[PDB]
Amino acid sequence: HDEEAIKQTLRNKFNYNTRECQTINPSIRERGVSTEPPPSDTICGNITQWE
Amino acid sequence: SHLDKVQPVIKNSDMSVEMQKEVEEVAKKAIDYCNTDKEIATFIKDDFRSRYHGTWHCIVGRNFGSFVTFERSYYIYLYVGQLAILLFKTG
Repeated sequence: HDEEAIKQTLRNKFNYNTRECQTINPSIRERGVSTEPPPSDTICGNITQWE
Repeated sequence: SHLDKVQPVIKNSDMSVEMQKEVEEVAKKAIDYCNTDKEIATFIKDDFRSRYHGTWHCIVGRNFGSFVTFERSYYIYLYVGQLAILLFKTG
């Protein structure tokens, strides 16, 4: 057996185990929100003693 | 000679002198132009709104008491005859 083969032979399924791990990520989303204050109206009031 | 006769006097003024001078001419013009006091209030608000953008509240009466929340340096108080021309811009 060659030294390179022995190095490959040294690694074993029980000897080396590979596991793939990922972190859950929420999908990116784009949303547009517009806010506009309540409508305002002009009011004119005249008060007199008789009224 | 009526303009000389009215002699409008500003008891309390909180505005630039150049702007204040313009208000006196508008106040004198508004009184002659408007047949009634109610018309005078509408005319003053419309002229100021066109001249300066914003929300203007104007109340003119023979006898009244007023406490208001107006933008600083946007409140001018002037009294001509028995009419008080008061404008206070609120943001």
